[PDB]
Amino acid sequence: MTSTVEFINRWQRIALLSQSLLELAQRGEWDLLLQQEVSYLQSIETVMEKQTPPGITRSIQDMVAGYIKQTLDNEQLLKGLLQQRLDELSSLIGQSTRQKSLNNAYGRLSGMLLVPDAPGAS
Repeated sequence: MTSTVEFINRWQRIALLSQSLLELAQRGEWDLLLQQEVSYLQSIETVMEKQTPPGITRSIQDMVAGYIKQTLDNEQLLKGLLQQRLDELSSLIGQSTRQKSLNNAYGRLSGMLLVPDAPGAS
C-alpha cells in the first residue's frame, strides 16, 4: 500500500498547507501565503491529477475524506476572506477547479471509492 501511504500523504500535504495558510492569513502573514502560493497550487494539482490506489480500507476512506473536508473548509474561509471566489492566489485552470474537482472527488470516494462513476453520501 506504498501508493496509498503516498496518497494519504497527498491529502496530508493539502490539509496541512491550507491549515497553515488559514492561521497565517488571520495573523496578517499574507507574504507567507504568497511564498507558499506556487507550492500549494503545485501540491493540490499534483494530488488531483494522480490516480487513486487499489489498497484502501474503511479507515483510509474516512481519514482521506476527513482531510478533503478539512482543507475544503479551511481554504474556503481563506477564499471568502480574500475575494469570496472559489479559486484564488494565482490560478489552477483559470476557473474554480477546486470546488468542482475536490467536491466531486469527495462524492466519488464516498460513493464507489474515488472513481468518476458512483457519487454517494451518508
